[PDB]
Formats: sequence, C-alpha cells, structure tokens
Amino acid sequence: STIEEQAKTFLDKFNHEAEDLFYQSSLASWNYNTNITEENVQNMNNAGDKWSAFLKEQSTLAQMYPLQEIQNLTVKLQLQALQQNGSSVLSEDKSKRLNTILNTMSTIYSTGKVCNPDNPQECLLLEPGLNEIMANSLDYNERLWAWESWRSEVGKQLRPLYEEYVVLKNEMARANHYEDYGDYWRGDYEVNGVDGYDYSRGQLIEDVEHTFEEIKPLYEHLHAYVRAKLMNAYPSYISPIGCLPAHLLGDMWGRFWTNLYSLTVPFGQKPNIDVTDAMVDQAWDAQRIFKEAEKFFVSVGLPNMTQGFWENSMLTDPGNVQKAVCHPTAWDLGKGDFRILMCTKVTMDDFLTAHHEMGHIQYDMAYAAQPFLLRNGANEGFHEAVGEIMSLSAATPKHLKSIGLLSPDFQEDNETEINFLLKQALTIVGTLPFTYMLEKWRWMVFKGEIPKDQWMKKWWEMKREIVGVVEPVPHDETYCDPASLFHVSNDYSFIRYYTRTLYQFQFQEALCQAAKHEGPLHKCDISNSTEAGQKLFNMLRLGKSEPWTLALENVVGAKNMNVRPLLNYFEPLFTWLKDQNKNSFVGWSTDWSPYAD
Amino acid sequence: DSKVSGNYNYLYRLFRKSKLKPFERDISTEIYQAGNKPCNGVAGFNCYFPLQSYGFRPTYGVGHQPYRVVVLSFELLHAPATVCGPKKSTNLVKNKCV
Ligand SMILES: *[C@@H]1O[C@H](CO)[C@@H](O[C@@H]2O[C@H](CO)[C@@H](O)[C@H](O)[C@H]2NC(C)=O)[C@H](O)[C@H]1NC(C)=O
Ligand SMILES: *[C@@H]1O[C@H](CO)[C@@H](O[C@@H]2O[C@H](CO)[C@@H](O)[C@H](O)[C@H]2NC(C)=O)[C@H](O)[C@H]1NC(C)=O
Ligand SMILES: *[C@@H]1O[C@H](CO)[C@@H](O[C@@H]2O[C@H](CO)[C@@H](O)[C@H](O)[C@H]2NC(C)=O)[C@H](O)[C@H]1NC(C)=O
Ligand SMILES: *[C@@H]1O[C@H](CO)[C@@H](O[C@@H]2O[C@H](CO)[C@@H](O)[C@H](O)[C@H]2NC(C)=O)[C@H](O)[C@H]1NC(C)=O
Ligand SMILES: *[C@@H]1O[C@H](CO)[C@@H](O[C@@H]2O[C@H](CO)[C@@H](O)[C@H](O)[C@H]2NC(C)=O)[C@H](O)[C@H]1NC(C)=O
Ligand SMILES: *[C@@H]1O[C@H](CO)[C@@H](O)[C@H](O)[C@H]1NC(C)=O
Repeated sequence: STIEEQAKTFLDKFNHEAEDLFYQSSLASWNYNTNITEENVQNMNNAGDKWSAFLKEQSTLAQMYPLQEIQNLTVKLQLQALQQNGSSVLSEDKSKRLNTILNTMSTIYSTGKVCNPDNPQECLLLEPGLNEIMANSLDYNERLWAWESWRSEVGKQLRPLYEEYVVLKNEMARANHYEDYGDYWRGDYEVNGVDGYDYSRGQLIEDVEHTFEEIKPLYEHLHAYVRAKLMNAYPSYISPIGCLPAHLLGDMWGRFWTNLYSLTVPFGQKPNIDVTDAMVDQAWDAQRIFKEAEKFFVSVGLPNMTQGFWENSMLTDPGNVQKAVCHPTAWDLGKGDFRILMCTKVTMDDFLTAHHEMGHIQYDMAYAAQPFLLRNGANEGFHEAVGEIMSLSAATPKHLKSIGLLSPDFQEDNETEINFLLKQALTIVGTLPFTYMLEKWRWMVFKGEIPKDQWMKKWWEMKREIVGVVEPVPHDETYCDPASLFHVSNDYSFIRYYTRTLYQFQFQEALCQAAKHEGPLHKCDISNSTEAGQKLFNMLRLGKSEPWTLALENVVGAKNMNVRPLLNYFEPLFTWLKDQNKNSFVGWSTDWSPYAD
Repeated sequence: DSKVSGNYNYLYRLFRKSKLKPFERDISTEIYQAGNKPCNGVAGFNCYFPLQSYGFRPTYGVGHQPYRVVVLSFELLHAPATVCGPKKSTNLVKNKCV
C-alpha cells in the first residue's frame, strides 16, 4: 500500500469526476457564448461554480498524500498540479480585499473616459475611439492629447490600487515558498528531477537577457529606419540622433509598430499579395475555407476533423438575432468534442485565421489521451507558436498559387519581398524590446529592487535605454503608466509573448529542414511533406507529460530557446536596412527629450 | 442509448481487489478500501464507491459514445444431437437409378 498506490487510486476517481464536471461546465459556457440570453448567463454560472467547488475540495483532499514518497513523475506531476494552494492561503479579510482591488482596477480600465478640453461633453472610452485616434491620426497635437489624457485621468487612478495589489500578491506568493510574485510567475518554466532537462526559475532571466542581446543589432537598424521615415511625417519634431516620441508609434502604448506601415513602406508603388477578390470571384464561402484548411492539415499526415466538428461548430455569424461573441476560438469541451467558434467573412485574414485555429484544434486532438491534468501545452508559449507557424506557412505565394487564388505564373520580385519582410518586422521585431522591458520592470518591482518612490523614474529610464522611446511630458510618482495597459491592470503575465516568438521560428526552421526547403526561410511551405508532420506530431502528443526542454528537443534538436532562427528569417531585410542606413546614425541618445528645448 | 443532459443509467466498476475470472459476474456494491484503515461502510478518505457511470450525451466523439455489444460463445461438452444450423434439401426424382 505504501503511499504511492493510494495516490494513483485517488487520481483515478479524480480523473473520472473531473472529466464529467468539466464537460458539463464547458457545454454551458459554449451554449452561452454562441447564444447570448439572460438565462444562459446563469445556466453557465451554476456550472462554473460547481466546477470550482469540486476543484477546491479535491485540492484540499490531495494534500494528504506527501509529495516526497511519490516516485512516478507522472503521478507526481499531477499531484503537484493539484496540491498548489494558489490563493486561499491568505486570511479571509485579505482575500476579500485582494479580489476587491482586482475588480476595481479592471472596472477602472474598462469604463474609463477622457474628454475634450474645449467641449467637456464629448467623452471617449479607450476601446471605441482612443485607440482609434492613436491608430489612424496623423496630427501631432491630437495624438499628444490622447496619449497624455489617458495616462493622466485613468492611469493616476490605478496607482494607489497597484501599490496595495503588489503587497497582497507578494504576501500570497511568500506563503507558498516563492520569495515574491514574480518568482511565482516564473515558476511555469521550472523542471525538477529529470537529470539533464532541469530548468531553474532564475535561469529564465538569464536566458531572456542573453537572447535579447542578439536582437539589438536588428532592432537598432529598424529603429533608425523608422526614425528617418518619421522625420518626414512630423518634420521639426524628431531628432536624427535621439529616441522616438512615445505618442507617434502607432497605438496607445507602442506595443506593435504595425500601424506605421503606410508611412514606412519601402516601395509604395508595389501592392503586396492580397487574394480577396479572387476568393469572392471564385464563389468561396465559409465552408470552402475550412475545407481547404483541413486539406492542408491532412496533407502533412495529420488526421481529418472529427465529424462532430462539422455539425456542432459555428462557422458563420448567426443571422436573425443570436447575439454571440464573434471572437475566433478553438474549443476543447472534452470527451472527444472539438469545436471552432468564429464568424468568418470571405477575406484573406479569415483564410489565415482558419489555419491558425485549426492548428489549436489539431494540438488538442493530439494529446487527448493524456490524463486530465496533463492536457495542455508544454508551457504557456507552445500552443500559440504551434498555431502561428500554420498561418506562416499558409500565406506564401507558393501555397496560394497551388490552391488557385493566384494566377498560375505570377512572377515574384524582390521589392514585394522586402515590403512583406518589413511589414512582418513591424509586428514581430518591434514588440520584443517592449515585452522584455515591461516584464523586467515588473520583475524588479515585485522583487523589491525598485522602491515605490522610484517606479516612474525607473520606468522611463528603462524605456529610454532598452526600448529607445522618450516621453513627451514628464511624469512624477503620481502616475502609473504600466497599469494603463490591459495585462498589467488585469493581472496577466507578459513573458509568454517573448518566448512564443522564439519558439515559433525555431519550429519553422526545424520543419523547413525536414521538408528539404532550399530558398530563404520566409518562402517555406511545409505542405505535402510527411516528415515535418511526424516531427510536429512527436511533440504535439506529449502535452505536459514531459519537461518543456524535452518537448522542444523533439522538434528542434536543442534544449533551450534560441534566437538565431529569427535572425535567419529576417536576414534579407537586415541586409537591406544595413544598406539603407549608410548616412543615418544607427542608435539613439538617452539625453534628448521633446520638451527640453 | 444517449440523451441530452446525460444518460446516467449505465454503470461500470472501476475499483476491485483482484481481477475477474473468465465469465465471472460481480454485482456487489461494498465500499472499496484503498488504505490500511477500515471505514465500515461509508465513503470518504481512502474509501470509494466502486461503481462509476457513463454520462452518455449525443455530442460526444466516437470512442466516448455508447456501443452495444453481443458476445456469442459456443459449447461442445458431450451431447449427441444439439442446436445446429439450417440446410436446404434437394428435389426427389423417380424412376432413375439415383
Ligand atoms: C437561444 O437561447 C434562447 C433562450 O435560452 C432560446 O429561446 C427559447 O429556447 C427554448 C428552449 O427549448 C425554446 O423552446 C423556445 O422556443 C425558444 N424561444 C425563442 C423565442 O427562440 C433559443 O432557442 C436559443 N437558440 C438556439 C439556436 O438554440
Ligand atoms: C508509473 O510509471 C510507469 C513507468 O515508470 C508507467 O508505466 C507506463 O504505463 C503506460 C500506461 O499505463 C504505458 O503506456 C507505458 O508503456 C508504461 N511505461 C513503461 C516504461 O512501462 C505508469 O503508467 C506510471 N503510473 C501511472 C499511474 O501512470
Ligand atoms: C497548502 O495550504 C495548507 C494550509 O491551507 C498548508 O498547510 C498544511 O496543510 C496540511 C493539510 O491540512 C497539514 O497537514 C499541514 O500540517 C499544514 N502545514 C504544513 C505542511 O506545514 C500546506 O502546506 C499548503 N501546501 C502547499 C503545497 O503549499
Ligand atoms: C501537393 O501535391 C498534390 C499532388 O501532386 C498537388 O496537386 C496536384 O498539383 C498539380 C500541379 O498543379 C496538378 O497538375 C494536379 O492536378 C494536382 N492534383 C490534385 C489531386 O490536386 C498539390 O498542388 C500539392 N500542394 C502544394 C501546396 O504544393
Ligand atoms: C532587386 O533585384 C534587382 C535585380 O537583381 C536589383 O537591381 C540591381 O541592383 C544592383 C545593386 O545596386 C544594381 O547594381 C543594378 O544596376 C540593379 N539592376 C538594374 C537593372 O538597375 C535591385 O537592387 C533589387 N532590389 C532590392 C530591394 O533588393
Ligand atoms: C478525410 O476525409 C475524406 C473525405 O472528405 C476522405 O476521403 C479521406 O480518406 C480522409 N482522410 C483521413 C486521413 O481520414
């Protein structure tokens, strides 16, 4: 009997009851999401509360099996996933206060309004209107107003709440033996006792800081090019040797530079491939798109769709009145029930989103044999990378002209390839310094290296030094510019977006060598190759059974995340930028500011 | 055999002390004891009810949907003439050496 055969017998009963209850809850959630009424909101909340109560009871029951006597690492993985207290290690007063400030911060972010200085009855929320001014406008003064007012009216409300949130979260995390909340967050990448695939929690910082040191020569040339291109839209507002003003970057925070494409297009007389008129002219509907996606996936040696996918999924917007959250998501209700909920038009971005979501569906179909608690990606960066390589491969001219959407000859030129690589760089490369700097600031704040009277000072020093953007207005310690972003005021980790971007290109380069590709990496199509499909399926089927450093090795051949595949992907753009900055000044100075004149 | 909302009328056993013998039937409902402590006929810690149940629903995948099984097993002990299959006889002719 010992103590390891009783844990297995407990895990069996848990698996059976948990699978049942989770299916019930997921069916309720789907019924609500696809048909918004009032009684569905409660029919779903009852199932949600039942599931959470069951989970809490089983979690307090699983503590009675000490984790020291378990020798199987699968049983130990499941028990350790079930034994974690999380919250509820705090008092009742402290837990209630924490949930209260969380709801208050989310509500302030969601319903905050700012309005005009010359017409105080014209107040704009963020979602419909502020990040529509910040995305489309070419007025310096209007962008400055929208940037300053959002952080001065709504951001200043979040500071006394964030200061208490930090303390309560650190208190929660230290009662679970974690030293702070940031370490609690880094604990997703930890591996223990595999003898060759171990991974510390403090090793993530070192890995991130060593991989970022290699992206700097590419980001510097991209930054210099974008700066010299912005010195024409806003003359006498940018310095040719200084940073970039933070309110001119394309959105409210500067997370993606993708909206600067109309200003920084390399060859603006060469329109890039967009097969949307050919789809409409060939009479494509929402079902032909998903049939083509399923064909692409079955081409590499992956299964068809489950036949319950075609009957139960909602592939078009329900007409008459069936209010539904039209957001593409892949559902995994369990018990062999796979569905996709998205309201597709007939465009090209929907054609790519179909492949993106069917990638998630295939990943879920793969590991459906693992125990209930071991059904997820290897870590938080795997699922979206697996979904993103599919839309990477399905959008090349080689793939599009084999379907019939491009003319059968369609000679390509290098100018459109440079256009495409630059449009991709504004989204992929422009966000890595932002992500790194934000998560570094949050880590240092949770750790205690930044006292609470130097939060904004360090925020803007790091934004000048790492990212290379300068604020147009000084900010003292009454502001909170981090908390004005969704993921900061809503308690979400942010480092998944950094590791996913690296896993993505590692996977693509690993799968482009099994398909025996010859040209540049951005031209690769893994369709019609069953070796890439097998390499991918050897990792898709594991779930959380093995350490992520092992699942990574099964496709790539290395154990750690690498940045050389990304630079390999962007090499032609790198050479082009290196030749376009002959008389420019690559780099920036942390002294120039747009107000110090 | 499947109903929306769940068809909870099909049970199966998943906890037992020892494997079944060929063609043996066990319908007892005593409380399985996983630990070393007696529980005397009440579930709880380390004592489980041995019978689970399929929550059959029509929106399941093949492999979680109900299948009806019938097993035929034949027996040849010693009997001379027993249950046998159907044949089809021949027409009877006359006035010919047959
Ligand atoms: C969307 O949900 C609403 C309410 O839950 C459904 O409306 C009623 O549903 C009951 C369920 O049996 C029917 O008997 C009624 O006839 C429905 N009334 C109306 C006015 O529709 C609605 O049927 C749901 N829609 C779908 C497609 O399931
Ligand atoms: C305990 O560990 C052993 C191996 O260390 C697991 O044995 C595996 O069991 C699965 C199915 O139960 C088989 O498909 C594998 O082939 C087995 N591996 C080996 C090496 O024999 C066992 O499953 C673990 N315990 C539990 C409850 O999963
Ligand atoms: C989870 O929280 C509990 C208390 O809420 C922690 O305390 C242990 O709880 C068990 C179960 O009641 C007791 O047997 C121990 O005496 C408690 N104290 C200990 C172990 O020092 C428990 O440690 C927490 N577990 C984890 C993994 O964080
Ligand atoms: C995958 O391979 C199939 C099989 O060769 C390709 O389909 C053929 O493509 C040729 C070239 O245009 C046509 O002449 C045939 O009529 C096609 N046959 C069928 C059954 O479709 C397909 O184009 C390949 N896919 C990719 C993306 O290269
Ligand atoms: C695209 O390719 C063309 C032809 O390969 C390039 O045009 C040549 O560029 C070299 C480099 O300066 C010049 O010496 C040649 O005189 C150009 N050819 C002609 C006919 O003038 C072009 O530079 C390439 N464009 C990009 C963006 O790489
Ligand atoms: C997928 O479905 C098609 C029918 O549309 C069938 O012809 C084909 O054999 C199936 N392939 C696999 C791998 O199941």
